[PDB]
Amino acid sequence: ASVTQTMKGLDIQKVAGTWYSLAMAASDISLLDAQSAPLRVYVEELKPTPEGDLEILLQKWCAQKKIIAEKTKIPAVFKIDALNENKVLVLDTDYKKYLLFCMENSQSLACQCLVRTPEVDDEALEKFDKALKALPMHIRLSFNPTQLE
Amino acid sequence: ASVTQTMKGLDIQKVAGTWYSLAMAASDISLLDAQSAPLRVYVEELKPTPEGDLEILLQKWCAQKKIIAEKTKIPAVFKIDALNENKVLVLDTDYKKYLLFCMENSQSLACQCLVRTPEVDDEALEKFDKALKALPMHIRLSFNPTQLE
Repeated sequence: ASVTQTMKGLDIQKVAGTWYSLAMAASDISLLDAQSAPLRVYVEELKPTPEGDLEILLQKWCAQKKIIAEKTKIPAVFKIDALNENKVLVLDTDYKKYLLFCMENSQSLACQCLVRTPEVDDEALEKFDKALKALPMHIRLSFNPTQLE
Repeated sequence: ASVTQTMKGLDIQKVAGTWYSLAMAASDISLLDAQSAPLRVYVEELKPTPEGDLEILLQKWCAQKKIIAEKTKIPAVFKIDALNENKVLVLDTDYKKYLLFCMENSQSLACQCLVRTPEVDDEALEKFDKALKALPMHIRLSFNPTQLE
């Protein structure tokens, strides 16, 4: 992906709190085509620190995971400093309703559409679809309302 | 789905021969979100009979399967008479390049875009995307050129 695509003027503090993963897309099928695929994870909560890092509460196959994404020089880009280099890229958010982001396997690329509340609305899903057009995506997933919880 | 969506004036004889599954979509994630999901099958060959039925050579997880789809009153709609009622619905084809079809769990619905040859072209993928707009699809899959074989 390009920095052109990442978010401008992100305030990390305002993304705090509860989120729900409404849809996912990935550049290769293997990343999402099974409950136990490595990036088939559901964001539960986001928690900025006072130091500007991003704590991420995930659900996997479900287990609770916690990962820390440290800030980098580029804003809206965060580094999950595990053994295998993974970046978190925030593409866009209005903070109060939706948040789009991707994960890069520093090649592969999985993105998500996050919503604050399962409120009936499709701004997120529209804006997400409109951002994925510019990226190569080979698998694409949307969760119905019984899938949320 | 509706009969409005199925193909008009299908000649079953002209779909004979080799095909490749370039993309799949389904109404529920579970139908395709794993190599061993029940409708994660790849058409290898189609073989009309002189009696107007449709033999279907599939690849699964890969194993070779063979299933017979018998003709019904509605043309372009075929019945896979197994224990669990499954219909095959041909939505459209020009015979010489693409073929779109769905499978119904008489509720659930998985469709595919089939091409004659991995020839670089995107009529099939365009016409497929344009037919899926009218159907509820929650998982969506496209195969790159190393995935074909």
